[PDB]
Amino acid sequence: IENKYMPGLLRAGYYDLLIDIHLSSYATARLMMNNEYIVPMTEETKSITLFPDENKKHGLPGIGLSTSLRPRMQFSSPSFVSISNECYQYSPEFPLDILKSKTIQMLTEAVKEGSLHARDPVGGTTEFLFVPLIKLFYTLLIMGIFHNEDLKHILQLIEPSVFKEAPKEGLLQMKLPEPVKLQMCLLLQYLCDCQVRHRIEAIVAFSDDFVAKLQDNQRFRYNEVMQALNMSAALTARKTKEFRSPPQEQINMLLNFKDDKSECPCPEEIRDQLLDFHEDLMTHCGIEKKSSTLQQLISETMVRWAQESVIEDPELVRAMFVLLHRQYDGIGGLVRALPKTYTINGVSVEDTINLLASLGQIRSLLSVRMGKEEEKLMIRGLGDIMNNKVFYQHPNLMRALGMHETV
Amino acid sequence: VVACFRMAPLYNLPRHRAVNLFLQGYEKSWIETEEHYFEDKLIEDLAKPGAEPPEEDEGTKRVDPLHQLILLFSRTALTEKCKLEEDFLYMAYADIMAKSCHDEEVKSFEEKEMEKQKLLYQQARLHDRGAAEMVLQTISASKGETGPMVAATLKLGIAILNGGNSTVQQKMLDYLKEKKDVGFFQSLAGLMQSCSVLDLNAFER
Repeated sequence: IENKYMPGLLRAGYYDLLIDIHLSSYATARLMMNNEYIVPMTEETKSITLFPDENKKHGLPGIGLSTSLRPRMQFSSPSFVSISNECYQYSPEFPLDILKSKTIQMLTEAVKEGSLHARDPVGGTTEFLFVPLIKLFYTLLIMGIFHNEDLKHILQLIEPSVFKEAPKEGLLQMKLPEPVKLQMCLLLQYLCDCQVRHRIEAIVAFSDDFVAKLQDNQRFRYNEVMQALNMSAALTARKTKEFRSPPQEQINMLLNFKDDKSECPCPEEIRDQLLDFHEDLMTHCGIEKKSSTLQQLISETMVRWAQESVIEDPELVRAMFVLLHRQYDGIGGLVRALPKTYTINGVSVEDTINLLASLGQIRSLLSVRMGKEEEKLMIRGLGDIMNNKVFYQHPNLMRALGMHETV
Repeated sequence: VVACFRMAPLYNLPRHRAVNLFLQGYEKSWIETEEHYFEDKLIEDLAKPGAEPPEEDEGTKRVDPLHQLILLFSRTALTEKCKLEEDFLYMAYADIMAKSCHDEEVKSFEEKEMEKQKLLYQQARLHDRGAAEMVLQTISASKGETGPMVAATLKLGIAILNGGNSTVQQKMLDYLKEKKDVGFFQSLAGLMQSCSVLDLNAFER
């Protein structure tokens, strides 16, 4: 990992071998489950907010309190002498803290060394110096071991000005090669995904109190209606039409206080709560002289790269324009994440995480050719999923997870 | 009377079920209805050459980012494939380009000439970079299969052809003549047979 005189091909091969042997399976599982949001109803979840403090400035992406259920880390011992398939399961153990410290030190040194544009890069070329190292960093960041101050330092390395807490240039403006630019685009997309997850969690947190007050006023209205029922039987039917409309219809009609038609029987304070939360969410999404935000930083960087050079690799162009469209269409992230957003009670967390692990196994064994041991794994996983009570209690979660499509 | 008991209001529902229902309702009712207009500024910033002569290129005019995007889409269309696979990037950016072009009480003649000039300039920003050939290539590669690919390509073609743009018409005709492309007309025919009509059986069902 650290020898500077290693040939570039061997350096790339070894950084690939490390990832494949030790830290690939969990990264793949978390990347597959990255687009699904199961947010438990905990006090930590309720504490989540769109903006950390009173002034409306975005915090650093990644850091914060995230309560979304994520795949669980469990690493088998490197002792392969035992022939047990149970211990052969999982990934071999590795000093994942020494690895994360060494990677940060490495990228810190590489930013300073490559900035001077030395004629002796590690591995012989800037590509060999950066592409495998950033890829190991990208895998570690995807796996999520980096937390708090480590993420803050690595974000300072990526870009000092934008992520500065409140003549050094970050990786984004370093005249990077095309393969390095592709990995940087991947990192930027992961940061955007983290921001979208934070947005979804804050929306779920707001739902906790907004729906409670909606239910309280909607039941007070029902009590008033039923006590006034004796006064007029004719008015009773049109008053109770809302109360006999399906719950989805009730939500849809109580949520029409947008615009000025105001057909909903929604109290003014309840209207104001969501009218303020929606404005705050749009401000966070950026819908409504330095960039100072990840969205503006990416929108400047992608266009700057495209204007600077004619990108030969089609995949780099595709990734850059996808990322730019993601920045310019932030509402699209919401319209694609919310339909895949589910909420569970605190008591069901263990059953949900067990079902998610079983689903992770079933979904990850799609990428392997079919066999006998895979047949046993499929049957056993399907059995566990059937036995889980969540499979019965929450069919909407099962449908949103795309489970029937996987089977 | 018995309806309210056969099916309960929201206050009887559990907290998590009501939370999920509210999430879905909020999404559908608010997030789509919230609309922001960015297409004009986006397609203009992408059209702007980023100080290329100031940059130490010492060569011919480099292609602008919009031109590179159009070339990427054109190459993807020209690449031989058994089926025109759906591309989310295409269905997004083609819509952005079409919105940028069509950009939409009595008007004076000077004003009307102004919107005509605006439409011509906005169509020039796209058909000066290969969009006219791109909208033909995508249709030809469609091979007469109805889908969102064609649904966006046709909209982009209409946007660039609004007002009967003679320059764009000439560009498409010249491209078709010089490439001798039969697939374009074959796909047009196939789309015509695949187009749907009224169905009494479906209506009755």
